[PDB]
Amino acid sequence: PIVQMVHQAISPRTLNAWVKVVEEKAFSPEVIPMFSALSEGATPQDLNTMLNTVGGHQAAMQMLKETINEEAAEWDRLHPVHAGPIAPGQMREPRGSDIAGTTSTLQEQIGWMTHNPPIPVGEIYKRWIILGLNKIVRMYSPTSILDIRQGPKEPFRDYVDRFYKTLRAEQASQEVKNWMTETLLVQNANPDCKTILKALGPRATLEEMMTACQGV
Amino acid sequence: PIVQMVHQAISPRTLNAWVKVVEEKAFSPEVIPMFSALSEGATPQDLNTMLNTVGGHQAAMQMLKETINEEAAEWDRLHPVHAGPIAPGQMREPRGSDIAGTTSTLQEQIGWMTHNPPIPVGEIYKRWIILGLNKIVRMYSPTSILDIRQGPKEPFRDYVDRFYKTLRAEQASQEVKNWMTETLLVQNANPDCKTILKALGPRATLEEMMTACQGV
Amino acid sequence: PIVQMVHQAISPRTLNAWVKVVEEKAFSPEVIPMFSALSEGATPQDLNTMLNTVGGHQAAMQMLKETINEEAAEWDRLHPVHAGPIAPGQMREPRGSDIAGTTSTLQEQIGWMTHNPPIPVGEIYKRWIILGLNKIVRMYSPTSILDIRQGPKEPFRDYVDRFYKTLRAEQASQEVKNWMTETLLVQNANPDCKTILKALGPRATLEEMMTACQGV
Amino acid sequence: PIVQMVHQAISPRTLNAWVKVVEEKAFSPEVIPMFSALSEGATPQDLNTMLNTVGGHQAAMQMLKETINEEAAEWDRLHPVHAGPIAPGQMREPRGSDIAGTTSTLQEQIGWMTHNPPIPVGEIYKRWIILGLNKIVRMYSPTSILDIRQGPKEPFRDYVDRFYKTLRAEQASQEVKNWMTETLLVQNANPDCKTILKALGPRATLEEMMTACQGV
Amino acid sequence: PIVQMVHQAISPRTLNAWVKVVEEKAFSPEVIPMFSALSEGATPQDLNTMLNTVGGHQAAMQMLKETINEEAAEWDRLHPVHAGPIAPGQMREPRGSDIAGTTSTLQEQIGWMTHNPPIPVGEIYKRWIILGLNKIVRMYSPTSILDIRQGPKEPFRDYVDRFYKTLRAEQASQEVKNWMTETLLVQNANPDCKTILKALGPRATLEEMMTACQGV
Amino acid sequence: PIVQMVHQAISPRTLNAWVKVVEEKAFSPEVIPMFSALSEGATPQDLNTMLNTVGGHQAAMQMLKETINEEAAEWDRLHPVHAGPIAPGQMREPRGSDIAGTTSTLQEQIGWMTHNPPIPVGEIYKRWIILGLNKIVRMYSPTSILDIRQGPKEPFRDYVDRFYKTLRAEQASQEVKNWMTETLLVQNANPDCKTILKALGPRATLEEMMTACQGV
Repeated sequence: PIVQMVHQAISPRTLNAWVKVVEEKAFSPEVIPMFSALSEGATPQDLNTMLNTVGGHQAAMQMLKETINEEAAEWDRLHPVHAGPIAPGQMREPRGSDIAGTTSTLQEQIGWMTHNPPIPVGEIYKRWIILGLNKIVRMYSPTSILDIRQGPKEPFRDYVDRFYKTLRAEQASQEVKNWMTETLLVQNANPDCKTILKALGPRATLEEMMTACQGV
Repeated sequence: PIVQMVHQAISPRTLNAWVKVVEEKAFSPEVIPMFSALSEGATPQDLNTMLNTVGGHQAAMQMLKETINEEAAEWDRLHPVHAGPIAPGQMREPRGSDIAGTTSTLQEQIGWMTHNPPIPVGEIYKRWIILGLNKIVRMYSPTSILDIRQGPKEPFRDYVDRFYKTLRAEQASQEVKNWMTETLLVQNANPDCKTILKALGPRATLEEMMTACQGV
Repeated sequence: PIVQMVHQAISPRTLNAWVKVVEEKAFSPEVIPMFSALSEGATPQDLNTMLNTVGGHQAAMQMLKETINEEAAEWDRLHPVHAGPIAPGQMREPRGSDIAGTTSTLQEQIGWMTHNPPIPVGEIYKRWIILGLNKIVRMYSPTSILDIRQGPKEPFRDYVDRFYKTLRAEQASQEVKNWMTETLLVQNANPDCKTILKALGPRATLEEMMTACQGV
Repeated sequence: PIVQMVHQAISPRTLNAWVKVVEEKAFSPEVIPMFSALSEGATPQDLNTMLNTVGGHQAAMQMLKETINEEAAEWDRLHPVHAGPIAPGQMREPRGSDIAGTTSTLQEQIGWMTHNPPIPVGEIYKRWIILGLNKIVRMYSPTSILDIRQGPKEPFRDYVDRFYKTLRAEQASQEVKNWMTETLLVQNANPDCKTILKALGPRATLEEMMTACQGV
Repeated sequence: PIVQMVHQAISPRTLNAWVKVVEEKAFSPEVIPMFSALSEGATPQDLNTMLNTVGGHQAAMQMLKETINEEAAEWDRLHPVHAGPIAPGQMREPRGSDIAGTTSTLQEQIGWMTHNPPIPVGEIYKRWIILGLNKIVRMYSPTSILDIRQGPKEPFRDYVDRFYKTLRAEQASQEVKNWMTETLLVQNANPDCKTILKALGPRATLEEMMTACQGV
Repeated sequence: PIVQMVHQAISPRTLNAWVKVVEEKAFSPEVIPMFSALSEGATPQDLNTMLNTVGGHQAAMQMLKETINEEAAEWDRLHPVHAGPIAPGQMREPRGSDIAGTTSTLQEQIGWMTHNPPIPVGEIYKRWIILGLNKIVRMYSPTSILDIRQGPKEPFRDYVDRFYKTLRAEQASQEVKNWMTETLLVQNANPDCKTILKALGPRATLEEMMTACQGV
């Protein structure tokens, strides 16, 4: 990785942490913030190490590769590399494959990340990887938020847990997700608790809603 | 985080510690001092990492988000950002969303935390998060301090353990909590030990009270 | 903590070590030297973190708080804070609550600990905490040193183990404890071994005593 | 290893990580990216330590030695060492055996890796080792990609997992591997899902293919 | 401890290592080299921490205290402290109790250990502690080297293992121990192997002796 | 140890690693490369710590001591220490016992290892120790390479694993070992696979041999 800026190899306990999360949690939504945290300051080499050390889930990993390739192609379309001898004082322009670590060396990565102004190829590539992981997570979610409905004897807290767990894995903007919160959560509550929530009125907070249906 | 002041990514063993505490203890009161200790010097990015890596308890986590949003809105009301080009020597004013790490970069956070005088957005955001966790803890407590009563054969030490465990999760100021100590603890003691505590008089220390009812 | 002098957050493995000791050993006497070792160089914030992260034993923890409050009050009586504007070059006088970390910031603590001459508020507060833990340990000891008597078939080494274990938890000065060693250990030995120890004479070392009763 | 450039002995937790991976996973394909990650910045001494600390799999390890010897011989053929006294300011040319760490000292390795321009003998040797590990991995794979066929009731995601797992261990260029993807994956799908994939057309992405056969 | 020379608190994993060794191995001879290794560079405070964190074995620990007190008294007899005001540039002379960490501060220890020429109170105290541990080890050994005799069907390697294990815990100089090796090992061998060892002659090495009795 | 060159105590996790390897693997051949890796940069004190912390295998450990003593004696014969006052600017010549850490201090070791030109007593002593461990390993091997013969139904890969495992523990030069490879491996193969290997011809690589007998 790179520490604040000096270069350092990815740590054995970072590597083990990532392998373990994937083995135990598959692509549960919290896997993505864990990936991002484990890869703070990471070069594209480090990111590839993390992705390559995953054993199994090879369908997912190959979908990830496809997403990265799509983003790399769009990068090249927006940022064409010009043919010409690079002058002594300078470094070259990164291609999609350079951002993904496939056609760049560590030194070239290091060069872009530390050169002023910074070309932050690790952060750009991590974005692409996260875009791919989001697709995988939505793939691994069996359920739609529209199907999260409160059970007849289900405590409201348990329903809310299921609701927001599902909502986390939905492909939707924050605007769409806000609409799902403000719409579906109350609509799909069970008859007894729903009646109580309506009497609170339409601008009550989640704390107040959860406390309201605690007795029932 | 930031070490005393140089920037450092949140550690794999810090991240694992937090995930584990939440899995094993849910929102027992001691979870909050653990959160605070694990997040010493933390940037808002680090704090969000910690909150985002929690799997399950999604009702709680969404209540936390609501509390943060309320505090962010109050920040903006008190501290309005002015429209204008930021001069070269300066950095901009943080909004609520900048404190919460949602609209700021690590570099902007770092800039505020290290610039003189310091704008300590990590410490401000940690406060908001703790305010949210307090609500969650009180939610997760099933019991009121008013219902902690000594059992007929319960050793006094066991009663005191239950009393202060419950008291820790109460929403009350230190003044209200002092009143609960000075009032309820003796009043809700069992008949035999209560008689003994009254004969000690009204300004005896907890050590003396606990020793007094050791034989009984 | 503070390393020799640069400031550093309390470590995840220090925090975990303390939590684990308390869970597994309660307030066995060796818990106190472990606390002291884990808190080397600690600021009052670090000490409070350690105390606050203990789950359960809330009667003990509240007794600890009482002892700290007593020591804080005595500090204020001996060292009154004077009302007045602190000049630019200086820092203010710590109150009892500043030593306990309740009314001070980390920076103020850091200021006192590093300023020349040093006001070592971490070491002062750790003393108060240890005074409180001693009371707890004596509370958790069921037994008095006067009741440690050698069994009819108990190997002398086993008796000596029980004797010094109990003696460790006694509230007594070193003079009182010396008297208990020189008096009770031989007096409460079993008839056969006691006869043998008297024939050694009255100034023989523990090694010699233990070897003398090895055959018997 | 070497940290960015200061020399450091290979760490106990790096060493243990490597031993453990090999014990648990044998030569599953992900073992190679793990080896590469654990050996970032490694000198030939470190690489030999890692290879020598593997217990069992001695047939594999001896095949690895053969591959290294072949690459060393080709190095010497391309880069002949010249007989002559090395002048004071300079260091000597590495032979195949110097790259493999067998006839060089740590200081000589260090000298080549840090001297300007760098002779990166650790990176060159790691390449040779990886070439050997690839042969071992292909040896340990029982199956050919041509024999990965979807079962009559096998969910498509499970078939894709088996397909890319097998493909990872194949000796084939990226061009050959692309042909296997674009050819075999669809051809060896089961009758029901194959019909559905053809109706998508011939330039649909893996995400779309996997979603298409989710119901079936 | 002190690192080469900057001061550092004793580490949580050092502390845990020591506690664990004692719990699991009691005072097996290898406990002493482990103690010495864990305490490299240790101040008397660190050494006391290690000794104080041992739970149980209180008879042993009290014998250790007696040995330390004896060595402290002999120190004072050889090195009397002179009464007088210590001049500004200087530090004072350590007493026995200062070496044992009982009447000195960390700063005083640090002062002696780092001042030129060094007064190495940590190394001196560690010696005294090891002297005490040796007595404990010999106490915990049930057996004398004179009673280690080869069994009728015991492989010679097993006899030699028992012999040197016992010999390690003996109180004897290297001269006495050499005599026990050169004398007892062959004399206490079983009839068949003893005959074979005599035919080797009297200056054969242990390797040769052990190989000689491998078939028998 | 010594880090590249600053002195550092041997780490708790290094110490634990060594103890564990010996407990679990005894003197399997891979124990020696592990010892060497764990002792990178080690002073003779560190090496002795490692050897002394081994519990059990005391016959082996005493054989190790004999080998070290033999090498020390040969050192003294080749390098006689001269009697005379060492001048201020200089340090003295190491004896055999100084290399083994028995008659030298850490400072003297440090002095030799860091003085220019370096007298690398840690590396010299580690050599002697490895010579001793080799003897132990050959002692612990029950089997001769001449007795490794392929079973009638044993897969060739399993035979090759046994062959090279045994070969690793043989006392033989690389020339003798090459002869054993080129001679015994094919000669001791089972009738069916042997016939197939001869038809490959006499200069085929191990990969090709192992693949040839995969079907059979």
